[PDB]
Amino acid sequence: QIFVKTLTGKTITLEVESSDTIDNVKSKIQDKEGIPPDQQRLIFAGKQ
Amino acid sequence: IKELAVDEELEKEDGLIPRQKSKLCKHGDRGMCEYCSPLPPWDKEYHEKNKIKHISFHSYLKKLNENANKKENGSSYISPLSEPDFRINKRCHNGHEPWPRGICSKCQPSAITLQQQEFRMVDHVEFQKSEIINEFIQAWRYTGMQRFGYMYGSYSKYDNTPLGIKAVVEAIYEPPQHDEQDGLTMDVEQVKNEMLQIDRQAQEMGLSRIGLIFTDLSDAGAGDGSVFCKRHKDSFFLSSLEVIMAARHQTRHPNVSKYSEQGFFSSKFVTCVISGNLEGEIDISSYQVSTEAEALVTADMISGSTFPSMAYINDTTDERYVPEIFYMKSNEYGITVKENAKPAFPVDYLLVTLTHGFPNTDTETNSKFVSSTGFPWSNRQAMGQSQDYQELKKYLFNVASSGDFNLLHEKISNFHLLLYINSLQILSPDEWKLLIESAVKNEWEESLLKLVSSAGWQTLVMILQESG
Ligand SMILES: [Zn+2]
Ligand SMILES: [Zn+2]
Repeated sequence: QIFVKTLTGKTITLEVESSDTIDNVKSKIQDKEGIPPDQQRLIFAGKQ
Repeated sequence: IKELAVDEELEKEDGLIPRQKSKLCKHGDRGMCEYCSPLPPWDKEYHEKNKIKHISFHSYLKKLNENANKKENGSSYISPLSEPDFRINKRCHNGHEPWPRGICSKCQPSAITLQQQEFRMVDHVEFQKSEIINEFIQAWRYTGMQRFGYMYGSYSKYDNTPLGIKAVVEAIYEPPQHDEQDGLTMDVEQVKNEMLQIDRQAQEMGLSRIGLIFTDLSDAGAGDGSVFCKRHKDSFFLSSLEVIMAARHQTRHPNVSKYSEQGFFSSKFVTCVISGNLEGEIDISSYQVSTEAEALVTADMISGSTFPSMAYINDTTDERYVPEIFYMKSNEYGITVKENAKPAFPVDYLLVTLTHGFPNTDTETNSKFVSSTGFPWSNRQAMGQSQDYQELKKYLFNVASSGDFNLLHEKISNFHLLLYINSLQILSPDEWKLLIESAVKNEWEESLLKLVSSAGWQTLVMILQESG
């Protein structure tokens, strides 16, 4: 004719937010992004 | 305080991105729930969808205005857009009043995480003519050594990047330097004394020194191949010695901003380099430096290393306290967290990229400086194009001793020709200011006849005819 009562407790979280390895950024630089319409980029030649 | 005319126009426009109705929308036609709401211009998810790698700083100014100004009272107008400082406050607001005896955590510079900048000041550098920079590479084709220059230009809006400013250049000035096959190094005192008088004539012509260029070619065999490929993914993007020259040039030219507490922030300066592509050509590329970490530590702690990708970090001598620099890299087995307890940290991380390009030849708004681009430049003493008044009989001559005004005014709009005339200061400064304004602006026909009727232009063609 009796009872059992017990509560609980929690811990939410911690974070660091660590990212961006160096090998991904070196591949991130050597690319293209697009050029409007007529914004050619050119070639050039010389030094015969 | 007053900012630039281009900077105030980007602030007034919101730059919102509209969206259309979708299947996922459950609301009515006269509304928007979340899927057809107006998109903010600072969301990086829309940026990398169209392969834009940065968030267009005027929109980054808007994403910090939402954090500064809120719906609550506030009553502050803080606008926290300032340069983050790594120097040590001496007063320190505590009991450790000298730094020789005492330092706590509220004045100690924190460990640099090396996070990349997500916003760039200049979003897209553009040029005026392919014949302008063709003379710059032609300087290398005659003496075989590297060159140097400074780019004068202006700014305007850019509609491709959402809330972005594009960089326009008009002419390139070369300072007197000592060339060398490996690299180059000139005196900063004679350049600064020479650049002071060029800034005088740039004010009336509407020009500003906002860029610089330096060449790096290393020709392979002068036959089928154009140049070697020095800068690639495995090699360095920018050498650490040229990071120092790029950092001092941005600190000398600040950008005025009302949102900053000091009055100046987010310098708009471009650094372009001629290096060549991977396969076969001499295609150029440009990157500018980062403001968040690199722009302030260059006053005290940047030291040169033997590696072009990295730069050495020196030691503290009683005032120059530096924090530890960390970055992530892969080990021999896996990918690990920050390892750097070692000097010679890389400097390619602290560079943000730009998109260079040349406009179409069929149409433009204006070009404003295409006269010949074949006049001998002012400080090209290594090349043979450094002539005296013998060139003025060959270049313009008031063509065939009786020139038509449609063929005479087209030659007078050159940048280096007008900068060579006023150095002799034959004309009055009032008549010279209307001379350069006639050559650079439209409806010039009524004012060109005013120049030929003046006695100063008559004395210029008379003193040229008797001389060789
Ligand atoms: Zn909706
Ligand atoms: Zn302190």
